[PDB]
Order: sequence, then C-alpha cells, then structure tokens
Amino acid sequence: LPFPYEFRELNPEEDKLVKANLGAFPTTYVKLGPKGYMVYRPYLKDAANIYNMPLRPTDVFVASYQRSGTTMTQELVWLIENDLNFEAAKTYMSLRYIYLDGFMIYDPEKQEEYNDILPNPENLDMERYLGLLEYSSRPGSSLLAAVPPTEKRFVKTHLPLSLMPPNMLDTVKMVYLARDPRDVAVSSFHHARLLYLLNKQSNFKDFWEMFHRGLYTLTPYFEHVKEAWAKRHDPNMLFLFYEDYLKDLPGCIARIADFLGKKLSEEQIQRLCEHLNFEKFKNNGAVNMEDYREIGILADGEHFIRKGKAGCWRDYFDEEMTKQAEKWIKDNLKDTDLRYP
Ligand SMILES: Nc1ncnc2c1ncn2[C@@H]1O[C@H](COP(=O)(O)O)[C@@H](OP(=O)(O)O)[C@H]1O
Ligand SMILES: CC1=C(/C=C/C(C)=C/C=C/C(C)=C\CO)C(C)(C)CCC1
Ligand SMILES: [Ca+2]
Repeated sequence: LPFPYEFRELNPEEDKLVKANLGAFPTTYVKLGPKGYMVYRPYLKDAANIYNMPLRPTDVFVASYQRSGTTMTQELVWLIENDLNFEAAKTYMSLRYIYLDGFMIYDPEKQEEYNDILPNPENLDMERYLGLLEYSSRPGSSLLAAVPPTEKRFVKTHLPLSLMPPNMLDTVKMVYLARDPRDVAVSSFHHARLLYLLNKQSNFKDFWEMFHRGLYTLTPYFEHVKEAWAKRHDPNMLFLFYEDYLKDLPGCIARIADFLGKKLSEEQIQRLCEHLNFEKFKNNGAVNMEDYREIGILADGEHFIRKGKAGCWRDYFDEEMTKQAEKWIKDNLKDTDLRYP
C-alpha cells in the first residue's frame, strides 16, 4: 500500500517558536499528514513501512501520547500476559518491549552534533553511548519484523492511529493511555530536560506555548487522543486515563486483565498493586532507565519517573496560562463526548 500522507516544512512562525525550545537540538521537525502531526524528520524514511508493517494476532500494543502512563501500563500488560512471572519481568523494559517510533529522534547524519549538547562529552561511556546510537538507527519496523513468530511481541509507541496500519485493531490488541494535557505538558517539559532536548535557556511557559499550539513531538495533542477515543468501542482497544490509575489502581488492573483475556484473583490484582507502588517503581532498575545515567546522557536532577501525582500543573501555570489552557481544552472537547476524570 502506498503512504497516503505528504509532509511540509515548518513555516517561519512555527519554526521561530520551536527553535526557542529545541534550537540547540540537532534533530528538526516536519508536519505529517492532514492533521499535521509533529514528527522528527528521520521518521520519514520508515513512515511508509510502519504504515504497512505486518501485524500478528498475538501482538500487544501500549499506545499513548508520551508521559500519560505508558511505563506503568507496559509493566502491567507484560506481567498479566506472562502469568505474573515477576522474576522474568526483572529484565529491562526496553528489552521486553519494542519502542516502534523511538528511532526518529536520532539522525545518523548528525552524529557529531549530538554529544555537543551534553554538559560533558568527555565523560561518556563511549562503548555504550555509541551502541545506543546504533540501535537507535534501526527503523521501528525492522525491530518488529526481527522478532520470531514463536515470541509474543510487546510494542510501545506514541504514534497516533492514523500513522499505523488502518484496521490494525482487527489483528492486534492495544491499550491507549491518556492524561490531562496540562499535567502532560509539565511532565514533558522535565522529560525533555532529562535528555538535554531543551535549550538550557528557555522555561516551561515557552514549552507550553509550543505544546498546546501543536508544535511539539507527535502533537496536536487532542487529535492524537481523539483518534483512539473514537475506537474505544472496539473489542481490541482499551482506553484508559492516567488519573484513574491513581484513583483506582485495583480496578484498572482488573479491566486490563479482563481485556487481555485473563482472570486475576483479588490476590493477583493486589499483588500487582504493591508492585506498582510509585516509590517501589521509581526505584525499580528494570523500568527507571537509570542505567542510562551511567552512560552519561541523563540530566542531573531529572528522572524518567518523577512525582506520579495528579493535578500538579497548578504549580507551573500562571493565571494567564491557566485561562488560555482552559479555553484550549474547552474548544477541543466541544462537540465530542471525550471527558477527563
Ligand atoms: N508506578 C507509577 N505510578 C504512578 N505514576 C507513575 C508510575 N511510573 C511512572 N509514573 C508517572 O508516569 C509519567 C510518565 O508517563 P509515560 O510512562 O507515559 O512516559 C510520569 O509523570 P510525572 O512527570 O507527572 O511524574 C511518571 O512519574
Ligand atoms: C539515542 C539518543 C538519545 C536518547 C534517547 C532515549 C534515552 C530514548 C528513550 C526515551 C523514553 C524512554 C521516553 C519516551 O517514552 C539522546 C536524546 C540523548 C540524544 C541522541 C541519541
Ligand atoms: Ca563534541
């Protein structure tokens, strides 16, 4: 099948704002498709393959706009399918799942320019850093197609449905997570700091201006969410809210199990709840990506697992931003049944 989408460079306005947040970063963006989803330029080379990637009936996807609960979900989804074999779940998350669109943030043609954004390049564990770059060159598709049939595939992605095989849900199951845009904005701001993506200069307002305006990775934020929303009625789609994980974890697990075709006992659902305790998770080496810190590519004072709180966007928004945020979220939920807890 051919890729039904074209792309356009950013116009002056758009580009001006973006460079005000990610100027220092080597990878540039491009608007893909009619909705103009923001994708790192490299994505283009594999775009068509992903659109046509061969799916398998046993494939399980954990999708979401980034920073909405992907990690928590992957861990639960993995345990449930592998009969709560906590022992075997101790291997790195990035090894148990395939991050479909995780490659695009790296542009090989710019290797040199990358370490320059690191406070200290002379202190990198080169044997590892370089290996990271290599893996990060392998297109998403290739990594999926490499897994033999006798191995269940666990895919992770922040790609909207429109960029993946349409009708895919006829073959694979997916769990899409969503979270309050505002809290997502915040978490993303810090995550971008974690990997040295933002000009050490700019602040959060700048980031937010870029975010709700559809100029950040994989946004427009609402089109992304709405796409999965419209498919929640499907038997292979499970739409969840990050807020509910905090409100009723025991009940969220139940739903997932029921969804993935399992039956956990009060004990299993409970046994999983303790395993997902924030502090216990935040310190879990298999899922906190802290191994990366050894490499030398994580910012001091940042962590892949931060607070795990809800509604703390209020500590970052000023009255001005707050109004503009309300109007924005208000305007995208008009004439749609999409509602956040
Ligand atoms: N076990 C857990 N329980 C609650 N929140 C968790 C969690 N593990 C990670 N998180 C939170 O989930 C967000 C990451 O989302 P994702 O995995 O999709 O990128 C972060 O939000 P915060 O930045 O608000 O802390 C992170 O701290
Ligand atoms: C390879 C590579 C990098 C690291 C990418 C990482 C660490 C990705 C994992 C991201 C996650 C897990 C969050 C989204 O779900 C950085 C940007 C340093 C610069 C250059 C090459
Ligand atoms: Ca350098």
